[PDB]
Amino acid sequence: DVLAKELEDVNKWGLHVFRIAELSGNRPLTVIMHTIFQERDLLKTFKIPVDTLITYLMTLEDHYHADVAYHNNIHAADVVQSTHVLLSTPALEAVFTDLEILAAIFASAIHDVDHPGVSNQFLINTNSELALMYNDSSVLENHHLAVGFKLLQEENCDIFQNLTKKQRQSLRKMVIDIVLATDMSKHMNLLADLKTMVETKKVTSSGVLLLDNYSDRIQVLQNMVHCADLSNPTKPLQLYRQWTDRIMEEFFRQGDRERERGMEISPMCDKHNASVEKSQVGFIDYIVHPLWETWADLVHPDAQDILDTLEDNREWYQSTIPQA
Amino acid sequence: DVLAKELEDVNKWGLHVFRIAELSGNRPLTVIMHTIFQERDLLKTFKIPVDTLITYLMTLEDHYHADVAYHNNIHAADVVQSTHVLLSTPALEAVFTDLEILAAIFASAIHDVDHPGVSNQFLINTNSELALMYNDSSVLENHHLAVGFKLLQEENCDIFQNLTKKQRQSLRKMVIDIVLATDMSKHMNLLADLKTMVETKKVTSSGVLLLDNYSDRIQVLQNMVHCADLSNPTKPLQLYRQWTDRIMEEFFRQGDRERERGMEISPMCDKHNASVEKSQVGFIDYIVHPLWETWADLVHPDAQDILDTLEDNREWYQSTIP
Ligand SMILES: COc1ccc(C2=NO[C@@H](CC(=O)N(CCO)CCO)C2)cc1OC1CCCC1
Ligand SMILES: COc1ccc(C2=NO[C@@H](CC(=O)N(CCO)CCO)C2)cc1OC1CCCC1
Ligand SMILES: [Mg+2]
Ligand SMILES: [Mg+2]
Ligand SMILES: [Mg+2]
Ligand SMILES: [Mg+2]
Ligand SMILES: [Zn+2]
Ligand SMILES: [Zn+2]
Repeated sequence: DVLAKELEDVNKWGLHVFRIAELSGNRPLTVIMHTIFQERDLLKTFKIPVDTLITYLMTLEDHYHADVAYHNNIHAADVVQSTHVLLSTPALEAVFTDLEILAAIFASAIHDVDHPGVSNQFLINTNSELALMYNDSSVLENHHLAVGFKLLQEENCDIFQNLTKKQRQSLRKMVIDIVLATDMSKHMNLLADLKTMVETKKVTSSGVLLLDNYSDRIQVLQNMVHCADLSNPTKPLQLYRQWTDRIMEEFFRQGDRERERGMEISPMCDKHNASVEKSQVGFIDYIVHPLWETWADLVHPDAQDILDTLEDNREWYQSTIPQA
Repeated sequence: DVLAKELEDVNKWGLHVFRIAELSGNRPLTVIMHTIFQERDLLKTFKIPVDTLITYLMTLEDHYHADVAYHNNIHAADVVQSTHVLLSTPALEAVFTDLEILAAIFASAIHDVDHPGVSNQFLINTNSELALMYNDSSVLENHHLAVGFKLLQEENCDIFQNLTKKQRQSLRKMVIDIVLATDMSKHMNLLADLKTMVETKKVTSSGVLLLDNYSDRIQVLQNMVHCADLSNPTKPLQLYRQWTDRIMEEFFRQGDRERERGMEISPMCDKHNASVEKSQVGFIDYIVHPLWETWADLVHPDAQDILDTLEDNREWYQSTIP
């Protein structure tokens, strides 16, 4: 129906994921993941029973919280789909193995599962059980990973059942390395290293990147998924505006819990003293554009249009802020 | 009490900790920790109620497994006491704050709590719940921390209740930094950095280390507790012999579990093909001597006798290779 028609844009940047969410009965992660696994022939390549894949995806999607405004199953589906597009960038053609592709997409699907809608710093400062378990270090990202893997143990949920032991071990390592890289406290280090990789990058006459060790290979997949995680401001403005609404709702709810506890309210979490426009422009200026500019450098000219959208959206958000 | 007479050596390298374990009714960790907290006046400084201290220590000690041959409450007591002695080394006089001292001692006390008697790699290889929880990274060390901190929440167990909020935050951070550094996968990087500090060593007139910032202070504490953790071969030989018997018993049990599951048996875990003496010599040559020689350099000449004992103990095991 209408859903099958929308899913024809699955290989395009700016898939209307909110429409897909509505039309699928709030199963955007399941349908988009299923569509992408079919597209990349992943079920055949790894002997994944289709009923198994769907059971896992539905269980995974169930462990994203419906009452969390941003970090929910729609965000997960969005990051999966964005990673799916980035994987197909010309500069990376025939670079990654099918296992590495599977790792990147699976990592994207689980990378925020069971997110409580508050930040790592909130969990640390409120002495949460999660921060106690994980010794204040990548608290949520460690938990996403544990939950994501733990769900494979559900009945008929092991989508990796027909991988070799070696394949399982390699995939597990890559997925962990990738999801831990979505911790924003690692952003500046990831970016500094990505800049150095760009400075010294090797290609082939065909034109694709040369990555001849695990460290360079995982580094590209880490930044790729990190870019997809931070890809909202690079999307068509109608989509970006909705993401912005959701993240602010989530932040303000955290701010209200902080205010209730007599805590200092985190930056951008006070509904009474926050400029959405100023905050998006700062977010783009200091985080999203410096990253995407570097990714665009790596894969030049593949990401030119993405970078243009980002720059147009930045100019749009700053346009109503009075300036000298 | 006879216990009191043995605890007179609490400030010496080579305290007989096994004797303390027996005399105390297998509470070496509680009594040694109590003795050190009293000696360092830490109850007064941090307003720790003595009943709260004893209750936390008894609870902590109960969560070391009595059926684990090496990684049990006696090893915890040993590392606490060894750290206590290292903190008193002349080259470190007045270097650390009481909070830093408290962190090093507390970290040493909890650093192996709830150890199951198998390695990180074994937990990863067997797809344990713990390796799943911690994503195969510093699995046990993350667990030791979680448990040591969680136990503060038991009834009348919060020994840090009267620290300020910022003190609690600072101590929490240092303790995590220290216990995570006991992960042996970090040994080579830890040692390399220690060598760098030795190379750029700053001291006063009297040879007291000059540490400039948190990076300096935590690195010295991390290496100190790592040295204490690896101090068995630097102890009086009779102690060292018993530690060797215990670590082999624990390793052999892990090997038995591996053999039963058809797994490759881990290095030095096969009781059917062990060379205990030769493995101690290799352990000293490749890990323990390089570490302690570097520590000895840092605090020169404070650790000379410890290094001499290590070298003598190496020759003992050399001389007993069949
Ligand atoms: C559509 O706009 C955004 C889309 C995504 C983000 C993210 N920023 O950080 C990531 C979450 C994270 O890892 N955190 C923040 C706690 O969730 C770090 C601790 O866990 C996601 C931010 C966005 O803008 C925010 C609104 C005002 C500017 C900032
Ligand atoms: C008295 O002898 C020893 C005293 C202490 C050790 C240690 N070795 O490393 C630490 C344990 C560790 O962190 N492991 C190994 C599993 O506990 C790795 C965690 O997954 C403590 C070893 C000793 O000797 C071994 C016996 C053959 C030579 C080596
Ligand atoms: Mg996240
Ligand atoms: Mg005496
Ligand atoms: Mg340990
Ligand atoms: Mg210095
Ligand atoms: Zn995310
Ligand atoms: Zn230990």
